[PDB]
Amino acid sequence: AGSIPGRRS
Amino acid sequence: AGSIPGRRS
Amino acid sequence: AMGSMERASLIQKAKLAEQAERYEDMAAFMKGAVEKGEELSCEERNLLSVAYKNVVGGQRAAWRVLSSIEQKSNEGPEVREYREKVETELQGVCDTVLGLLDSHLIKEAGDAESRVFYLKMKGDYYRYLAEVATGDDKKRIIDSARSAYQEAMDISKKEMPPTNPIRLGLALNFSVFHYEIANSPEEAISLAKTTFDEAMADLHTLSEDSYKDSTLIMQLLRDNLTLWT
Amino acid sequence: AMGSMERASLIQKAKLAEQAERYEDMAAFMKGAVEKGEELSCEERNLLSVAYKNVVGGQRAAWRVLSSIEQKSNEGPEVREYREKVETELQGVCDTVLGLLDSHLIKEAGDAESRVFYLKMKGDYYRYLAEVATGDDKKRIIDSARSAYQEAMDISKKEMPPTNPIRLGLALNFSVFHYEIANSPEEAISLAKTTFDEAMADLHTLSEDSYKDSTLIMQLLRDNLTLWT
Ligand SMILES: *Cc1ccc(S(=O)(=O)N2CCC[C@H](O)C2)cc1
Ligand SMILES: *Cc1ccc(S(=O)(=O)N2CCC[C@H](O)C2)cc1
Ligand SMILES: [Cl-]
Ligand SMILES: [Cl-]
Ligand SMILES: [Mg+2]
Ligand SMILES: [Mg+2]
Repeated sequence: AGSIPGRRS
Repeated sequence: AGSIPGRRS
Repeated sequence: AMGSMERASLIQKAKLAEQAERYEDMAAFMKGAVEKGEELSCEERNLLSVAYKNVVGGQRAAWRVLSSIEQKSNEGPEVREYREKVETELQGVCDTVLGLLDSHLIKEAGDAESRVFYLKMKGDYYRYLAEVATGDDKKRIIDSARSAYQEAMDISKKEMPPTNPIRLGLALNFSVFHYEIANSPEEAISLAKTTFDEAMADLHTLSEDSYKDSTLIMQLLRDNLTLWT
Repeated sequence: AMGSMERASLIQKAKLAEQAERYEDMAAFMKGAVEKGEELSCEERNLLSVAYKNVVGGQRAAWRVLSSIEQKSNEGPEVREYREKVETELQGVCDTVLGLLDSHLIKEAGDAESRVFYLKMKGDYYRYLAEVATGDDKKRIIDSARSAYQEAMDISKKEMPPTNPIRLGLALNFSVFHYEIANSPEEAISLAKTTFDEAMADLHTLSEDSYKDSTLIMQLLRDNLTLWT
């Protein structure tokens, strides 16, 4: 299950 | 030009 | 630690740190910027979130590797000791982020966009605490995550369109919370499906660029639904 | 910092840190192990080298990103200040490694395998210092790299077969030194070609597993020759 990767602006 | 990657044991 | 550096310089250096993939530095620059006491712009909120998500993401990945080794070993003290060290460091980063949100980003956030963004962060960092918690305050940590996500959901449903990327990402992450943390897979599936369907019905209102932003997150919702059903 | 932890526990934790991709921790555990004062085994030398190569490799990649941005900006002070910060941190790690080699890994290394390994490390970390050095001690740093690599080469050619992986990796890295640092591309090409050819002629002596180890590094020599010619 994937959350928002959220690791690139 | 590549040196030894050397980053995995 | 960053008290002597100008706010604008901290922001500039956070952007450089991202380009250099120096996420610990990026997080420290953005913590310094928050501690200047001014509200954050949309772009600045994203820099804060990206920095800490990368830092805690690496810690979580390491904790999972070590937890797996430790569980296999229980089927010397070093694996447990080192998992504990990584766990304490992870908890410290989550506590730092939660402390920035509590002092004083959330209370100063009056627009729906900023308040939802910060409450989603609060849910996420309590969720990361819950991933490593065992029994004693596991329940209270889980409830803190749930409460933050629920308040963010309530605001987002009143104040944002169903395609808004923050509203979509909030729903995605709250669905992961339900599935992975709260042992509520049916609630996770229901939330992901309803969110996807309501966004689909609102795509017609969007420009080409907004369409791309919203459909990217919708695909993540679909990816989870495919894995869960 | 690691003085209270057992040597064997530091080694165990360095292996766990590698699996968790926690290379800063891995380097700190291996520094603690070196500082116990005992010589290192082959496996332990490799853990030390892997840890620091990963740490300094990330610093070098960041320094190159920032140096490129700074050079474009020269065609506020923040880009230079941040490049300087990363540069100082990189220099500190290289100085730490060089200090472990000088106190006292090299002087206690009597077998050719260990002495060549440590002298190759010394050449590499002076080479990384040379990559960021400007003018004042650039020349002296370059000569320190060259001297370490040359002593390692002299021992390796007397004491190891031409297919030995450490001998091959030493020659590869010394050729990169010639090409990238010493402005001697012809020396780089000559060394890579002679090393490759002498290894090829010795492959017949090897087992299947040794053959795989040696041919992997030979391909790296070939890859550079293809890029340089
Ligand atoms: C929780 C979250 C994080 C990031 C996104 S995004 O990648 O779609 N995005 C960041 C930049 C501003 C955009 O409005 C949203 C979505 C949700
Ligand atoms: C400088 C260097 C580093 C690593 C190698 S290797 O990957 O071939 N290897 C490490 C483990 C022991 C082997 O003998 C060599 C070669 C050169
Ligand atoms: Cl406000
Ligand atoms: Cl010895
Ligand atoms: Mg000011
Ligand atoms: Mg002891």
